[PDB]
Amino acid sequence: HHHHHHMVHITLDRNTANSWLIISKDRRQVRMGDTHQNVSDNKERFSNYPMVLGAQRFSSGKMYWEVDVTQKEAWDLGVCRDSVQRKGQFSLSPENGFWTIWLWQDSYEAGTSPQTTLHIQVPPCQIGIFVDYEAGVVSFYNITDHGSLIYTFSECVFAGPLRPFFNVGFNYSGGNAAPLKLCPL
Ligand SMILES: CC(=O)Nc1ccc(CN2CCOCC2)cc1
Repeated sequence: HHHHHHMVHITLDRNTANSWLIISKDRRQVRMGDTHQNVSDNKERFSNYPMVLGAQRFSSGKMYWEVDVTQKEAWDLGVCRDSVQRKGQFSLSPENGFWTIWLWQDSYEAGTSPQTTLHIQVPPCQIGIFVDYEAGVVSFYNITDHGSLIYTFSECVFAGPLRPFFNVGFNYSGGNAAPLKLCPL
């Protein structure tokens, strides 16, 4: 892929974060805290899962960013509609406004309904996410493996502005405390 030149500087939106998340001063790193992080509730916060959005909203053009997932056991990454459900239980699917991949229990899967098995030979330490708004495309790249394609959602029906989407995952195991980090351009 030669998508690097559509690179955008993503920052995390504290107001959307689940109340257990800890976001760094530069708004580029997020991890699961061991308790409630002493913030007020609001209608934006994801209540049920350790999720947060980027502050940027995209309604046109081509956008590319990279995320570090080093030593995590579980995470979700991709984009979502600005209008996605925040409260209660929901599944990650394009019908619910999400275009995502994840690691869970030693397998990688794309967030279709039902979910799709991914075939990755080199476990990624950094993921590239490419959005072409006009083409209706979301693609995922394995930066550890020289940029090899992971998955492409095509014929996407975005149906509104898009936000970068993150889930640090739970840490029931004690092996998933590590942060997600937005990588420098
Ligand atoms: C039964 C079943 O398939 N469970 C399941 C639930 C959630 C996800 C999505 N992500 C995975 C990474 O951790 C955060 C959540 C994937 C699988």
